[PDB]
Amino acid sequence: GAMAPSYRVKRMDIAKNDEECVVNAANPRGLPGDGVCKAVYKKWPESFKNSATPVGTAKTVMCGTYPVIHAVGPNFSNYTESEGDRELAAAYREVAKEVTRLGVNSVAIPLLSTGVYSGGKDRLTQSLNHLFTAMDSTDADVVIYCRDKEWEKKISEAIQMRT
Ligand SMILES: [Cl-]
Ligand SMILES: [Cl-]
Ligand SMILES: [Cl-]
Repeated sequence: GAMAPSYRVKRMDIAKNDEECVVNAANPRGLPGDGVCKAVYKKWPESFKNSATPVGTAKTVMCGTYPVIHAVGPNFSNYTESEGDRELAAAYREVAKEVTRLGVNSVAIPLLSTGVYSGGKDRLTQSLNHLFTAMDSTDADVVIYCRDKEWEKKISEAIQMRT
């Protein structure tokens, strides 16, 4: 575990993280994809061997000794709000299991289903709260990665408000 487990947010490419493992915002088929998924494919292409996994699940594949946790959030263009909410919460619970199993002291995480899987909606609060529900019981240092200055502010505000 981390000595004083924390949440932080950084506005940069998750492919350049300083953590002991990464969570990919994966598609169910293990394809190179778009956004976070494409950056992860470019940095850790070896981790996409047999990475295909259903919606609401996480599957870890090693790139050397560096763990890539492929977490499949729902595409809100295909799911109802209620079923999408359930699968988004489930993907994060599976991430918490994997981070625990791996025994890492830190993990780089993106906000699942906030990009091209968002169904054109702002899901910062929804996705972040499911992240907290899952990761709060873990003792890893969590570093959230985003690309927007205003999302960075909102995420930083939500972290600080609970401390
Ligand atoms: Cl960057
Ligand atoms: Cl997404
Ligand atoms: Cl963002």
